[PDB]
Amino acid sequence: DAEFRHDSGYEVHHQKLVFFAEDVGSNKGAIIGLMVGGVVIA
Amino acid sequence: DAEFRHDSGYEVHHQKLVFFAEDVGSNKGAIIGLMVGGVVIA
Amino acid sequence: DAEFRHDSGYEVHHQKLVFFAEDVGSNKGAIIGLMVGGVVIA
Amino acid sequence: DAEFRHDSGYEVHHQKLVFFAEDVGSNKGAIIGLMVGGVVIA
Repeated sequence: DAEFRHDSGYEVHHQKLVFFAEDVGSNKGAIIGLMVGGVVIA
Repeated sequence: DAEFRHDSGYEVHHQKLVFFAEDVGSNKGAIIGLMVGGVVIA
Repeated sequence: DAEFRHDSGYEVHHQKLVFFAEDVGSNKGAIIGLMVGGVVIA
Repeated sequence: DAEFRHDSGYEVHHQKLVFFAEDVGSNKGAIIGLMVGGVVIA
């Protein structure tokens, strides 16, 4: 077989931004942090 | 009628902390603020 | 009908902003999004 | 089975703390809760 199913099942590639600016697989790594804080004064 | 249904339907008053430290209805007022921030480095 | 409405002596505050920086590396960037929402009753 | 698992070259970080102060007024207090969660893949 010589098929390269990228968008299999459903076409998810809507933003060709990654094609426009190219890609290197991973930008060294990946860092994500979520900060949640609530203040209650009463 | 002279009934004072406080916990009507379901008894929600489980914490008598408000009875222990008493209450003044409202502590001048009420202030609530939620801060949400996310960081993505990649 | 307005059952959960004694009055309107409150003020709502909301602010959201996002900041994106690509000056982290040639193939690395950082983006942060901040959303704050608050309600003051007085 | 582990389909969504290429490797485990990541580290998860999580911290939560709450601070309560009643020295705002005789009948007024302020409490703040902070929760931060982050994941680094490298």
